[PDB]
Amino acid sequence: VTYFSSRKGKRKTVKAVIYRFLRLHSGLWLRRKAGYKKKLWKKTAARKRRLREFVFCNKTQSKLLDKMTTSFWKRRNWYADDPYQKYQDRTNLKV
Amino acid sequence: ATSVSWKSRTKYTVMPVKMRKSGGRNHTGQIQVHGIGGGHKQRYRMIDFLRFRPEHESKPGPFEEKVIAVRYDPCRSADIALVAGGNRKRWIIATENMKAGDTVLNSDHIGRMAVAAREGDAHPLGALPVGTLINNVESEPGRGAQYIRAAGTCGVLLRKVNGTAIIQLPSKRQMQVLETCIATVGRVSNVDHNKRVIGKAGRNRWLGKRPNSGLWQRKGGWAGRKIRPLPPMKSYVKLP
Amino acid sequence: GADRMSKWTSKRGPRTFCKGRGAKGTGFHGRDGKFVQIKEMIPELVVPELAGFKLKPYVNYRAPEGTDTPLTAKQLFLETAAPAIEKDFKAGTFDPEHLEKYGFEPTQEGKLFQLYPKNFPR
Amino acid sequence: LGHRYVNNDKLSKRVRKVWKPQLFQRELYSEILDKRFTVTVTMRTLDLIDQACGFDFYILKTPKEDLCSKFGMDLKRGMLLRLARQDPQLHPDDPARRAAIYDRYKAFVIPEAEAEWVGLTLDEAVEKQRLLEEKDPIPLFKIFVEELLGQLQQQALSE
Amino acid sequence: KARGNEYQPSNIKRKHKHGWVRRLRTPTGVQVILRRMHKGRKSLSH
Amino acid sequence: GGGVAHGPRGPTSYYYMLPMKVRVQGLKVALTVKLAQDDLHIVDSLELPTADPQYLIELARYRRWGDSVLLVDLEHEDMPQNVVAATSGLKTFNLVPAVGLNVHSMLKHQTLVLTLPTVAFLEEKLLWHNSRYTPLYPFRLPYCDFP
RNA sequence: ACCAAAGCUAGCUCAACAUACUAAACAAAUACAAAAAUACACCAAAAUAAAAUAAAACAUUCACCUAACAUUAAAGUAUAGGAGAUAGAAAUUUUUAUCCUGACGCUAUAGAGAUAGUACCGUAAGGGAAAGAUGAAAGAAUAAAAUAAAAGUAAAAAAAAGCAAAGAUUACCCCUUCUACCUUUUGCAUAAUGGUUUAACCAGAAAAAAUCUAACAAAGAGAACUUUAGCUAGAUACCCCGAAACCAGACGAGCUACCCAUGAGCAGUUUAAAAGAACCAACUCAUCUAUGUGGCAAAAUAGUGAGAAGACUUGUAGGUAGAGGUGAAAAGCCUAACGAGCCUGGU
RNA sequence: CUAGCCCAAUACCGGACUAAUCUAUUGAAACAUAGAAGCAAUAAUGUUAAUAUGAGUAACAAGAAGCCUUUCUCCUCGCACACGCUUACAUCAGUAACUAAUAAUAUACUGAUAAUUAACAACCAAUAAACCAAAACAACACUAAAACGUUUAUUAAUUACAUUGUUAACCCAACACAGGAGUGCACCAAGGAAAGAUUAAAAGAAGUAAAAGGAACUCGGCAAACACAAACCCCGCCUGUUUACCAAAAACAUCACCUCUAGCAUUACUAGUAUUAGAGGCAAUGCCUGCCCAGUGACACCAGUUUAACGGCCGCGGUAUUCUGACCGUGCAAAGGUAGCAUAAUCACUUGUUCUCCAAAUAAGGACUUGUAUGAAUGGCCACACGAGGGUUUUACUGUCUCUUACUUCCAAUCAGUGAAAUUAACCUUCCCGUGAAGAGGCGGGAAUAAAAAAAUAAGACGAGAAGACCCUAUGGAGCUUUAAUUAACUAUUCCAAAAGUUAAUAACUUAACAUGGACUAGCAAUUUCGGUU
Ligand SMILES: Nc1nc2c(ncn2[C@@H]2O[C@H](COP(=O)(O)O)[C@@H](O)[C@H]2O)c(=O)[nH]1
Ligand SMILES: *C(=O)[C@H](CCSC)NC=O
Ligand SMILES: [Mg+2]
Ligand SMILES: [Mg+2]
Ligand SMILES: [Mg+2]
Ligand SMILES: [Mg+2]
Ligand SMILES: [Mg+2]
Ligand SMILES: [Mg+2]
Ligand SMILES: [Mg+2]
Ligand SMILES: [Mg+2]
Ligand SMILES: [Mg+2]
Ligand SMILES: [Mg+2]
Ligand SMILES: [Mg+2]
Ligand SMILES: [Mg+2]
Ligand SMILES: [Mg+2]
Ligand SMILES: [Mg+2]
Ligand SMILES: [Mg+2]
Ligand SMILES: [Mg+2]
Ligand SMILES: [Mg+2]
Ligand SMILES: [Mg+2]
Ligand SMILES: [Mg+2]
Ligand SMILES: [Mg+2]
Ligand SMILES: [Mg+2]
Ligand SMILES: [Mg+2]
Ligand SMILES: [Mg+2]
Ligand SMILES: [Mg+2]
Ligand SMILES: [Mg+2]
Ligand SMILES: [Mg+2]
Ligand SMILES: [Mg+2]
Ligand SMILES: [Mg+2]
Ligand SMILES: [Mg+2]
Ligand SMILES: [Mg+2]
Ligand SMILES: [Mg+2]
Ligand SMILES: [Mg+2]
Ligand SMILES: [Mg+2]
Ligand SMILES: [Mg+2]
Ligand SMILES: [Mg+2]
Ligand SMILES: [Mg+2]
Ligand SMILES: [Mg+2]
Ligand SMILES: [Mg+2]
Ligand SMILES: [Mg+2]
Ligand SMILES: [Mg+2]
Ligand SMILES: [Mg+2]
Ligand SMILES: [Mg+2]
Ligand SMILES: [Mg+2]
Ligand SMILES: [Mg+2]
Ligand SMILES: [Mg+2]
Ligand SMILES: [Mg+2]
Ligand SMILES: [Mg+2]
Ligand SMILES: [Mg+2]
Ligand SMILES: [Mg+2]
Ligand SMILES: [Mg+2]
Ligand SMILES: [Mg+2]
Ligand SMILES: [Mg+2]
Ligand SMILES: [Mg+2]
Ligand SMILES: [Mg+2]
Ligand SMILES: [Mg+2]
Ligand SMILES: [Mg+2]
Ligand SMILES: [Mg+2]
Ligand SMILES: [Mg+2]
Ligand SMILES: [Mg+2]
Ligand SMILES: [Mg+2]
Ligand SMILES: [Mg+2]
Ligand SMILES: [Mg+2]
Ligand SMILES: [Mg+2]
Ligand SMILES: [Mg+2]
Ligand SMILES: [Mg+2]
Ligand SMILES: [Mg+2]
Ligand SMILES: [Mg+2]
Ligand SMILES: [Mg+2]
Ligand SMILES: [Mg+2]
Ligand SMILES: [Mg+2]
Ligand SMILES: [Mg+2]
Ligand SMILES: [Mg+2]
Ligand SMILES: [Mg+2]
Ligand SMILES: [Mg+2]
Ligand SMILES: [Mg+2]
Ligand SMILES: [Mg+2]
Ligand SMILES: [Mg+2]
Ligand SMILES: [Mg+2]
Ligand SMILES: [Mg+2]
Ligand SMILES: [Mg+2]
Ligand SMILES: [Mg+2]
Ligand SMILES: [Mg+2]
Ligand SMILES: [Mg+2]
Ligand SMILES: [Mg+2]
Ligand SMILES: [Mg+2]
Ligand SMILES: [Mg+2]
Ligand SMILES: [Mg+2]
Ligand SMILES: [Mg+2]
Ligand SMILES: [Mg+2]
Ligand SMILES: [Mg+2]
Ligand SMILES: [Mg+2]
Ligand SMILES: [Mg+2]
Ligand SMILES: [Mg+2]
Ligand SMILES: [Mg+2]
Ligand SMILES: [Mg+2]
Ligand SMILES: [Mg+2]
Ligand SMILES: [Mg+2]
Ligand SMILES: [Mg+2]
Ligand SMILES: [Mg+2]
Ligand SMILES: [Mg+2]
Ligand SMILES: [Mg+2]
Ligand SMILES: [Mg+2]
Ligand SMILES: [Mg+2]
Ligand SMILES: [Mg+2]
Ligand SMILES: [Mg+2]
Ligand SMILES: [Mg+2]
Ligand SMILES: [Mg+2]
Ligand SMILES: [Mg+2]
Ligand SMILES: [Mg+2]
Ligand SMILES: [Mg+2]
Ligand SMILES: [Mg+2]
Ligand SMILES: [Mg+2]
Ligand SMILES: [Mg+2]
Ligand SMILES: [Mg+2]
Ligand SMILES: [Mg+2]
Ligand SMILES: [Mg+2]
Ligand SMILES: [Mg+2]
Ligand SMILES: [Mg+2]
Repeated sequence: VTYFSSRKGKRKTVKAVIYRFLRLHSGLWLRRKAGYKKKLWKKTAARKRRLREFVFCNKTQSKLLDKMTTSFWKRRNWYADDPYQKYQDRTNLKV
Repeated sequence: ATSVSWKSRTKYTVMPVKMRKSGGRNHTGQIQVHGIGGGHKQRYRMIDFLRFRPEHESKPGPFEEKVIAVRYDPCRSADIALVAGGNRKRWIIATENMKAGDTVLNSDHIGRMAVAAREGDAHPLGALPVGTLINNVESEPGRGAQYIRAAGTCGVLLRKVNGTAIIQLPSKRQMQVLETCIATVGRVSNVDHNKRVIGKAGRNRWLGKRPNSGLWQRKGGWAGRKIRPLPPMKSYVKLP
Repeated sequence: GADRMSKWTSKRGPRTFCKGRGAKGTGFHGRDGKFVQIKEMIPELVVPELAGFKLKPYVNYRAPEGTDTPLTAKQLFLETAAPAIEKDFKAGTFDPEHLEKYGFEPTQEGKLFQLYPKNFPR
Repeated sequence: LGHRYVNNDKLSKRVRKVWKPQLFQRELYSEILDKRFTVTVTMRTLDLIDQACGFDFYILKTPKEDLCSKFGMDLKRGMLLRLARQDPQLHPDDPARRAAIYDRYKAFVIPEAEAEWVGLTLDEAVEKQRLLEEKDPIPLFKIFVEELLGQLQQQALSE
Repeated sequence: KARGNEYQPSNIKRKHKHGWVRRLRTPTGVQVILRRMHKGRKSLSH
Repeated sequence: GGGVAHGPRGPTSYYYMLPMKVRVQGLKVALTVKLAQDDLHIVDSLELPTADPQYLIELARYRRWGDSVLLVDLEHEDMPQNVVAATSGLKTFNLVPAVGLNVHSMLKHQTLVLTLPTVAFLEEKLLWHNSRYTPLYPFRLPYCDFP
């Protein structure tokens, strides 16, 4: 991670995390299961469904991705016909 | 710094000129040829290799010169001979039996009858018999005897076809040239030059040969008895 | 090591290094190796006659000085040529093409002591 | 002068490469200057000449930034000066041929005040300006004589 | 054998190797003189 | 003779801007404490009989204003020459226009003196931020009700 | 009581403005071997930056890296990437004239290296210092006053026993008790490291997310953004020294390796011999031993040895320069450290 | 129990205070509230400066007397020039201190004043022609073929005195350094002084002499000696060269013999031309160099040829009573190690066995010899001469030794002057046993114990010196080699395109010098790397 750039002096972001991850506005990160396209003839339908299912990240990985991304990717996006707009918020979280 | 050559002498002279040796160093100063340097001080005796060279252009006919002395030359392995004709003398490469007080002929005339080949005589290849031993042969008419000069070495005339003479060099290679190329008859002096025995490692230093390197090098594929066929005949005639 | 700050004179070199000390040349080298000195190259000191010269190296202390008036080209012209040219123009014979009568020199290469090339040392 | 990837693969080695043009020693004839120059030209030069339909046409049309040749700029300057001066030394025995040659290049006629400054570099231009402005210092005698004449004329007219 | 005396003085070699003319006859020696002038050396050459 | 390990590095600019409402509230608090501590005096037109600074000195000593006095006028060019010449020779008596009022100077000077137009101007300038919008563009640009 | 200690100045540093930018001196001599008045010429040259580093390796890649477009945003966005490390725009937006310029910069181990690029060290490129303190008056030195405070000594050497001290004691020791300190370790009195001592210098630095405090609050921010209590401001944080190395450009063959010119030496004896013969001087090498080992010497002395008309020693001058030169190959020598010189820069 | 301020600590984490500076406001016998930092040193073989220990220790010097610079006692590198240093040279004066490693005073410090005078040396003609015939007492010759010159013709300002180097005790080595230094003269007619003054301990260095023995010492006869001789092997033919600074050799080179590569011109080779010139191997000479092109190279662009090219030259079993195997069976190879020598400088077994040498030998020499790992130009066998090469004998000789001793000089000790170095946490710095980070002056249990010098010996302080060079680790290097992985530039091939062109009624064909783009085969080479547990 480049904490201080050379041109603008700003903090940069890694593009791998934005290529293979998705941040919901509530702080959660969404990802794909590793190996969901490799050797599908060798795996059971239940395992294939487990691989095709999306998954969340835990607190340490989420904080790592927040450190590796800038503030532009932590904004509120109002997309037209966004499937994850219902998941952008959190409800009934009694902490 | 770049050095200048010692060969800055345009006027031909019979007196020996001093020459500056250089051991393998090019004009830059770096070694180009290894094993050269530190010989005996030598002078240079300018040799006239264009044998048929008349004094004045008014009489371009054949001419006869007289041998004054056959002397030793440290620059080449052969012996030199001073020949005088008219108002000038010149150094030539003496033949095997050329002694003081001989007459040498220099001719450029070719006739239907072959001439009797003596030793000091120099006729074009088209006028010599078919089995004549020759030396100081030429490549082009008037170019100069670049070929056979070494002591004892001599080539042989093989045949003359279509006004072109074929000779055979000491390397057993055939050389085709025009028949108007002048050539001296006989063998070059000092026929016993190959039989000389360097008595010690100091005679090589006298001659100016530095010792070989001490690095041991393993032989490669180049080594071994390569029985290669004789290369084709080297022709110098320009066929249009 | 050797010294670099000291001056490089003729005393500090080999026998083949003989550099002059600043004197001017007085001739050339002849035939048999000797030096031929030319009498035209040696400076001829032109000394005047100081017999009846009533002037001393010092002046009277009570003698007054003068205000500094450095002599200029305009002042010299006004002193040597302005009266002559003025009289000539008043008489009506002024010739702008010929100015040699007033002291002007067209080309310096004619006379002995020229001013721009400075042929004379002193 | 640049770099290249061997085997045309990015992940392979990077190697410095110098691409050079194919030079040719050709003889080109000019109509305005009437001389055959043995010049080292390229196939692109010959193609530009054939496209401009003439050596002089190509020289007069392609500017300095497209010529990139001091010799080409000198040729252009020479032919421009010749066109601006109407040089009779082109064909002293053929005035009709000279006029016919000068007519077909009428589109590039530049006056003399600018025809002698096109094929010059900065150093050459400064040298030319110095040679033009090189004037010997006039003696102060002349200036003082002029001043005195002015004062005398003033005193003569004020009476 | 014994070292330390590697400097044998000779004015000809000195002035021919590190002289003013030797420095000025090459573009690199001119750069040497320019560097010494920029530093302000009292002696630019031998 | 070596370098410094960390040391000071180049010209350092200690620059930051407090929020505008925070600065306005600071001005308000300065005025309020100056009034509540009996150290604020309202005058009229800031007129003086003479240009004698000793006159102002004796007047402040008689009125028990204190050692330091800051007189705030409405405008700069509208200042009377009498008070101008009286304050140009004094140190503890400082004359400032209305746009030059600041918390630092108000705390430095023991007594504050305000004219009636200056009081009106300060009130109008300070009360505007209590019911204003956030600047869409800088207030130097044309707004609907703002100059 | 000596040694000593303390000054406040010389001057520097960072910016602003600015004429618009190679200061002054240039009588003569100065690119002959610089400072040498004076003879028929030659003069000039360009061809990409590399690597040290990061990718915890290293092969594609690795911002700045001696090339102008500045500022507010877009935006660290699109994009480019062993799609890894990292790199990174643009379209489009904002920027009101002059003075108000000095210092919460240093005070002689600091601030420029500087009293100076000078002494000095190197053949050269190059490296590069330290050193000042009275007073109004020293044209007031039978000269006057403040500290007499570091380590080191003197005044004044020591008396059984012991990490040197503490508990104490009428009493210095005598009695009793405690295995120096940092660092590194499972564990050090450890006989594991470091330090004679004194003085002066010498080593934690960044605000993404967070906590605290405060302003305003569905809105906050003095323009561009963030917002389902949020927005703005402030305060809280991340050292020093050290390689062998790598690359680029200069400077080095006055030592040494080898060559090119130009010179010089070899006396006596045996030999038809100047025979790469023999004995042995000058001379040149350095076999063995003993001294020396911070020495006379960063390679020497003494004795003893080998060659000694030659492939011999040696003077002067020139050439070959490091991705190289040279080498009767010892991976030798190339200015006292050469499996590849030294200096500068990258750093 | 009596009072309280009411419970230990390494890495990391949290908090409250706070020394000294600067700034904004207080204060004015030196402070308070805030804001800032070049904000705090018992520790980096830390940097600079000064001080101690070692230590007044190591080390350093001037021949004698005298009437004071005159005579005696000794050793003999002196004079000049070239190169180099620049005044250090000369006269007078002073030296408390600075230079002499100490004084006296002075060529070496200080100040003033003077000096090196050209005949010697430096700078000191070109353009053409006649000119082959060495220097070495040069008469005349040898081979390695050899620097050094006149004359003739055309122009060479023409006229005293030009300019420059002239000292020295000196240069290069940090030094007033036992070192390094070219040339011509002589070996003294010129240069100098080994001892500052005493005593005569040890140990150390140098020398001389030594009864009887004469290598018995020792790895070795190293060193020394009244000796300074004769032989035998190994390795190199020989002279010679090499790791400046631990190896001079058996290493390299070498004459000779063999291989390859080249038919040719204006800067090497070469002003040469195959009896020549380069790239190499091995080593004079003598006898020889046996078989193999299977693999890898090189020519041949495929076959095919090449080993004095890189390199290789065999198993298993039985056989002539009892030991071997002339012989045979079978199998693989490209050939299956030939001649020679052989326990060697040749893996181990090995101190192989045997004879000579000695009283005794793992030493030396001669023989036997599969050396299953010798071997024939990466050369094999003998031989002359040679070698500071490595071993072995015979006398001679001797302090090497049995077995040391005596005396001198330098050292040494005292006196006088001057005066360093590594080292050092602080020491008020014993022995034994035990314990303990596993070897104690410091701990435990006991013994010993007035305090300080001076001279000796080195058992310990795991003594000093050099951030172990051996070993390992590092995703640290560098040199070298390639059958490591990616492949540049350059040099040699070849091909295509480009360019120039030529033939015929769209086709075929050639490239002197350069020379551009893209491919191919090789040299020269470039970048990088060498998984981990053990
Ligand atoms: N890893 C670890 N090291 C410890 C711990 N306690 C002490 N140490 C280590 O032990 C050493 C100090 O020993 P202590 O002071 O604990 O006796 C240090 O190296 C310290 O880091 C622990 O709990 N964990
Ligand atoms: C071996 O024990 C070692 C020898 C190293 S020399 C190559 N000695 C000391 O470390
Ligand atoms: Mg020859
Ligand atoms: Mg000959
Ligand atoms: Mg050979
Ligand atoms: Mg060899
Ligand atoms: Mg110097
Ligand atoms: Mg001289
Ligand atoms: Mg001299
Ligand atoms: Mg004269
Ligand atoms: Mg030196
Ligand atoms: Mg500093
Ligand atoms: Mg890396
Ligand atoms: Mg790292
Ligand atoms: Mg590595
Ligand atoms: Mg690395
Ligand atoms: Mg880079
Ligand atoms: Mg891609
Ligand atoms: Mg990776
Ligand atoms: Mg300073
Ligand atoms: Mg300094
Ligand atoms: Mg004290
Ligand atoms: Mg006690
Ligand atoms: Mg341990
Ligand atoms: Mg221990
Ligand atoms: Mg310790
Ligand atoms: Mg350790
Ligand atoms: Mg430590
Ligand atoms: Mg220590
Ligand atoms: Mg933040
Ligand atoms: Mg690299
Ligand atoms: Mg030399
Ligand atoms: Mg002799
Ligand atoms: Mg001899
Ligand atoms: Mg000796
Ligand atoms: Mg002896
Ligand atoms: Mg001797
Ligand atoms: Mg001898
Ligand atoms: Mg001998
Ligand atoms: Mg040289
Ligand atoms: Mg390399
Ligand atoms: Mg090399
Ligand atoms: Mg070797
Ligand atoms: Mg080796
Ligand atoms: Mg060196
Ligand atoms: Mg308790
Ligand atoms: Mg606790
Ligand atoms: Mg404070
Ligand atoms: Mg600090
Ligand atoms: Mg301290
Ligand atoms: Mg140490
Ligand atoms: Mg120490
Ligand atoms: Mg310290
Ligand atoms: Mg002392
Ligand atoms: Mg003493
Ligand atoms: Mg002692
Ligand atoms: Mg002593
Ligand atoms: Mg000197
Ligand atoms: Mg003294
Ligand atoms: Mg003196
Ligand atoms: Mg003299
Ligand atoms: Mg004595
Ligand atoms: Mg003496
Ligand atoms: Mg003495
Ligand atoms: Mg003794
Ligand atoms: Mg003795
Ligand atoms: Mg004796
Ligand atoms: Mg005896
Ligand atoms: Mg014995
Ligand atoms: Mg014994
Ligand atoms: Mg001996
Ligand atoms: Mg003997
Ligand atoms: Mg004997
Ligand atoms: Mg030998
Ligand atoms: Mg022989
Ligand atoms: Mg040699
Ligand atoms: Mg050695
Ligand atoms: Mg040697
Ligand atoms: Mg030796
Ligand atoms: Mg030897
Ligand atoms: Mg050999
Ligand atoms: Mg033979
Ligand atoms: Mg061999
Ligand atoms: Mg042989
Ligand atoms: Mg064979
Ligand atoms: Mg084959
Ligand atoms: Mg085959
Ligand atoms: Mg035998
Ligand atoms: Mg064996
Ligand atoms: Mg024995
Ligand atoms: Mg074998
Ligand atoms: Mg063998
Ligand atoms: Mg072989
Ligand atoms: Mg021998
Ligand atoms: Mg020898
Ligand atoms: Mg030997
Ligand atoms: Mg005795
Ligand atoms: Mg004690
Ligand atoms: Mg313990
Ligand atoms: Mg331990
Ligand atoms: Mg014990
Ligand atoms: Mg005890
Ligand atoms: Mg005890
Ligand atoms: Mg007991
Ligand atoms: Mg001891
Ligand atoms: Mg001792
Ligand atoms: Mg101890
Ligand atoms: Mg020990
Ligand atoms: Mg030790
Ligand atoms: Mg270590
Ligand atoms: Mg070691
Ligand atoms: Mg090792
Ligand atoms: Mg690792
Ligand atoms: Mg690396
Ligand atoms: Mg490969
Ligand atoms: Mg790379
Ligand atoms: Mg490598
Ligand atoms: Mg490994
Ligand atoms: Mg391992
Ligand atoms: Mg193991």
